[PDB]
Amino acid sequence: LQVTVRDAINQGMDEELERDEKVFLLGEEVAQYDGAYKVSRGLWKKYGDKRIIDTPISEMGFAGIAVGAAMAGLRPICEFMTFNFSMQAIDQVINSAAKTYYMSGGLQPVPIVFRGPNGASAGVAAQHSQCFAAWYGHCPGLKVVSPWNSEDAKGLIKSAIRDNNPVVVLENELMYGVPFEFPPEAQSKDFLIPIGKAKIERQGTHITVVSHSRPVGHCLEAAAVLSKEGVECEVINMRTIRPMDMETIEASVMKTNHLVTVEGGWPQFGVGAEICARIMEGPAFNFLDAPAVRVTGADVPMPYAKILEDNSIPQVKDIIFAIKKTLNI
Amino acid sequence: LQVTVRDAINQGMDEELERDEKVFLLGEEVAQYDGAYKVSRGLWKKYGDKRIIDTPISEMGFAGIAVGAAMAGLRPICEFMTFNFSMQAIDQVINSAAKTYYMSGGLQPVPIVFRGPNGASAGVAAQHSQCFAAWYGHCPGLKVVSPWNSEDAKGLIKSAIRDNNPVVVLENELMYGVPFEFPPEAQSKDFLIPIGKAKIERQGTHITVVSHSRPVGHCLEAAAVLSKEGVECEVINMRTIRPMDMETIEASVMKTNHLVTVEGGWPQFGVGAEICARIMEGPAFNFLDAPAVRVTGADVPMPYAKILEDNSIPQVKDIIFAIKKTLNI
Amino acid sequence: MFANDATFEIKKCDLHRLEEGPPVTTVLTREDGLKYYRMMQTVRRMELKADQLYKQKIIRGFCHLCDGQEACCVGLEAGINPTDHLITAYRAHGFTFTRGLSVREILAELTGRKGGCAKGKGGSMHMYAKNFYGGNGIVGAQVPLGAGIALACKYNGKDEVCLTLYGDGAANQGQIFEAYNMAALWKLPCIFICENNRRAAASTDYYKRGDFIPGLRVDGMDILCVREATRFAAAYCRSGKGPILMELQTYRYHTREEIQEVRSKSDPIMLLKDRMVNSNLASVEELKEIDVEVRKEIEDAAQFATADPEPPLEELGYHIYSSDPPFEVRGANQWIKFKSVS
Amino acid sequence: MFANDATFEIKKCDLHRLEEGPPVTTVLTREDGLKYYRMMQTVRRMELKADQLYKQKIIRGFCHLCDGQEACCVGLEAGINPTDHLITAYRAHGFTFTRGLSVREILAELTGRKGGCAKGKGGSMHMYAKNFYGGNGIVGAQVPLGAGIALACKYNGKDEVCLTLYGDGAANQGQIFEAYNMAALWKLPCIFICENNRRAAASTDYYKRGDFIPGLRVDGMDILCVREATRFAAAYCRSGKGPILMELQTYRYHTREEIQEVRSKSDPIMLLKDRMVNSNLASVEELKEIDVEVRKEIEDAAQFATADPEPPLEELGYHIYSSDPPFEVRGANQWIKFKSVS
Ligand SMILES: [K+]
Ligand SMILES: [K+]
Repeated sequence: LQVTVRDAINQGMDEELERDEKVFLLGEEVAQYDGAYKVSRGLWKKYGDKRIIDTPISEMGFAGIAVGAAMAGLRPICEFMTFNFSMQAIDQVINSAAKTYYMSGGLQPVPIVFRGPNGASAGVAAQHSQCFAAWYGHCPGLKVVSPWNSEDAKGLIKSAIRDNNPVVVLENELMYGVPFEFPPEAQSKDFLIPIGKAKIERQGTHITVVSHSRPVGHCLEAAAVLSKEGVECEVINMRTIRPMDMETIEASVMKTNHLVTVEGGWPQFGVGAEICARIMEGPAFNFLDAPAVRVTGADVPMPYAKILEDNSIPQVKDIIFAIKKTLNI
Repeated sequence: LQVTVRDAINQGMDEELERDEKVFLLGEEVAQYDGAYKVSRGLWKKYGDKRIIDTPISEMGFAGIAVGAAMAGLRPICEFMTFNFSMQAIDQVINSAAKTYYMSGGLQPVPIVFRGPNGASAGVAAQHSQCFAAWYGHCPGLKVVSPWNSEDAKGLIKSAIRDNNPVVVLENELMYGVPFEFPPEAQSKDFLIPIGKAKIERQGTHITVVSHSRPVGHCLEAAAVLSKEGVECEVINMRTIRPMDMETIEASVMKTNHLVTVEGGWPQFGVGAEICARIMEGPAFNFLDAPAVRVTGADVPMPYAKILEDNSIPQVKDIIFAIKKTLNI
Repeated sequence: MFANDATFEIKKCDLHRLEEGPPVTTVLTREDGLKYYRMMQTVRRMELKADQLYKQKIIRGFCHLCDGQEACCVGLEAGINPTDHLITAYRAHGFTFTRGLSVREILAELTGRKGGCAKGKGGSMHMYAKNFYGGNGIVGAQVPLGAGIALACKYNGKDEVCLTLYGDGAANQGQIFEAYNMAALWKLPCIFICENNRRAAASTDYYKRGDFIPGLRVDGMDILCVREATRFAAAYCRSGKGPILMELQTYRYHTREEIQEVRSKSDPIMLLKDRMVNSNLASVEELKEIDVEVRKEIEDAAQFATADPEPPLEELGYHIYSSDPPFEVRGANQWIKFKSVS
Repeated sequence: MFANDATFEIKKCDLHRLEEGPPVTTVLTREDGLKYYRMMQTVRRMELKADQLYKQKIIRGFCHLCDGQEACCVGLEAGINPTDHLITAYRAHGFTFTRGLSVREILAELTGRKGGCAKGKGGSMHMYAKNFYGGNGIVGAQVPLGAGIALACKYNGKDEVCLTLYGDGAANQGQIFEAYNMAALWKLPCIFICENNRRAAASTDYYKRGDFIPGLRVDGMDILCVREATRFAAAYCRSGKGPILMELQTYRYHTREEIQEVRSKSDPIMLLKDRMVNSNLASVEELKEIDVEVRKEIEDAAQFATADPEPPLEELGYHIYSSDPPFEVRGANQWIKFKSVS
């Protein structure tokens, strides 16, 4: 079987909904319209108005409702059309969901999942192309994952729903319709991916290439272009923005002696910043034979023109140029 | 002469408001009440309803209204009681203000200023304690400054009003009543502190200590403790968060061969991370005789009890422990 | 000899989109209103103790007192069950108590001690109780929250309602109007409650602000109709009619002299006292004794709440996530680690 | 020989919180009605080409059409001066044109080319002109923006007003009410126009959502009611009476058959066309030939817009900040530097 990321997620939500009635889905065009991206297809037809609720366009309000339900024992999946629209509810995620377990002295858990597509799309211009990995990644009391292929998206969305605290799931629109071999063990309904654990997608020995979400594909592309040249990369897919698996990245660095991180977000204070700062501060540092470089999104609000847009997210050459730079080959 | 940080800012707005009738202040309790923290004391009394506008508690709304006025051509100083509250308006700031000049291909500028206390206070617990330096500084089209002392505060607030783009000013409330020596050149109503430049508040030759806002003060305390054992720290006051003055930090690291960043808010994907990442990418990586480290706020939402909170914000002890750990002394 | 119970008039509420509102007459059973006294009185003496603990500086940051409003928080608990839901903003001392918490754990949380109800982590604004989603400090955020709790009710279908409160100051929070909308739209069993205790709002007719949502305006100095209203709203919601707004009119004590005329013309406790008495429902000396009793409960608590040691610093990272294995949390620099357990 | 002017009945507005509304009778001059037709036709033809360029993929990303709504932007621009302000959400091709920009620059920004009105940086949602504060991608974000443009108006006293538009999807945004309140509160010359082109709201009487702000329900397929109720609302605001809601009832063309019976019995170009014809203000040939001039207009622009070169790569970093010295911007990796000039 080959299932697309969009279908993977659907499988996850469906199975979890079936498994547990405390679990429901609210958001914009999730129900009748079948998903703004066809992601929640057929769920309404199968679970009804109690469990798949279409919401008005009132983010600050409906995020806040999901959190209320959650606080009261329900297990809501809260969807934002794109995460750009989450800027309106961001107060609700940070102030009501994230910090509450801690402020109540452990009395009040908030089992809520926030999902939606994140980051660059295609010519949706400056207001619908922001990445939020970095900002959410920053907050105590929140867990933040960023899935790549089918396998990830189904595993992670499933573990997020099962998790007893607020988990923020950063999907990606371009990944939606991309298909992938879907191993029989993943077609199961107990298929779970532990939050907090990266995956080596490609064994290698010359350099470590850490990345998350879509641009992980461009890394594998780079890695294949580059082995035609005797250069092996260990490509790593974080999966998890917070609590990110730093052990795995160091272990790979101790073998490769080089590090390039690759991410679609803005550069400063991004996911690449926290990874290096971590390499330096940890025991992996001394193994470095050359400074760790970052490849990220260009530091601008995202333009519209196709050519300008293309040089605003990282292209497979840009990655190759930083890999070559680092190995001074 | 001695002026508290509170007064330095109040002068600044007073000189600006006089100089230009386009300029106006608004936020909650800014007018009749003399300010939530007496920062606008007496301004309403002097300039009136028209120029100093008390707002209801409607952040997403008035931030909106401010940005609007700025686009129509006024020069609004929009105050947030504290920046935790701006999370409800964060979208007007990022999406209406910060990306507009660019989306319009230079047609529509947005001369707004956003200011208020930021980061930790004293016993306000989790929802009032948050630092935002890293979240704002992450966004192209914004300028983000974080004053420490009186002289900083009056310069950067005048600079930002006079600036033509959206500029977020992160004040610190525990700094408000701290008095500082006010050089006569600062009382001048031509005082301007240019955005994007750091200040060296203490020459030293052993280690570089970089920091912003209130904890710059505590690095000066740690540096006096230390040169009693002949360790000379170079203390850099960042002043601007975006666009930071990385040159200066590089110059100094080439001299001292060591680096410590002390910031107020949470560790991960935080301000330190970026200086650290930069430091590795830049020229000064090879002058670094030991890994640069980060001294931060503890990674939890902010707790209430005095002892717990006292251990959640970096204390002079921890700056010193870190420096000594770096200097391997 | 004594009265078993008595009948009283309460003010009749203004109505928005309702034909009949709550009765203008009620029956306080001497035995019940003995418990409404002792409660109100308890809240008053606690809030006064806190205030003094705060003026002393043993309480820090925020300290929002609810005195003058004791008729609201006791009145509310009198017209709903133990099993219904209540969420308010940051003036949440009265409620925390009327919802189950001892004065000791409320006081101890204020003074930041291990014996606080949240082990010193939370302090004045973040107290949580059984079916109380507490106080929240982001003005307005509690309202869509409570609409959620109401969603939760309908969704379990066990006839529970949910009282979502906010202050005339928060009455202009955009999210509040988003929450009135979906509330109406899905007919949530949510009672929106505006504690209006008197430039900010172009319409100070809060009970009508919900527009399509019906409302009533109550006199919150009077525990009797507050109860009545609440029975009236609660019942409205249970029977599927949907959401409803209640403006509770009141006056917090926390010049000093308009404060003074309000207190001697209509303290909630005084009013109840002149009613219990001037209808033989209880004795001034009877009441004078429970005054002595509460004085002792407060004294017991303030004693506990200033004698109990701080929280241990090895518990700073506790309770970030529920239901996970223990892990470490980075403190001030990378060599400081704190254990976090669920 | 043609009449100079005629007199028609327009539908009567519903009112809310208003005494008397705009007149039910108006005067259309010949030479005017000729101008409103060429504008409606241009906006119609424009969107048709956009839509066609957009199934062909020259236009990427969003592409919201307003064909069907031409009575709205032309009639509104009929009721106001060029010195007044207008701001809308993302459905802004019609308004960009009525507010000054040429079909050339609009199509060229749609196809993201250097000749486009925002140099191809903006795309379909963000276009700006003289007193046009664009379209904004974020639902309802522009209503508090509008309230602010309105505040600036009062602030310079030039008796200019602000048309702040939003559709019925955005009519439940929390921000919207936050702006109703301030607008009334500061008596801002802000006209809050709700484009209601027809579940989500608990109340679909939109001209009344303002609550304490007076509103009128207008018919948005009649270019004449729009112009009328606009001159009326402009009057009201300029007379210093503060804000007003105006629901424009309309219909966007983009079952597909409900779309049909709404076009024969009320394209808004067909209505004006029948009026002019039936009252000797213009000939059917006159109009048929203005179409031919409009169709050739749009054709030449579209041609320019598909031929025009993309912007140069080296300007990807321009226009981040205004009035600053030049500086560099980091690209996909550190070795990529882009110059940024204001
Ligand atoms: K969950
Ligand atoms: K400015």
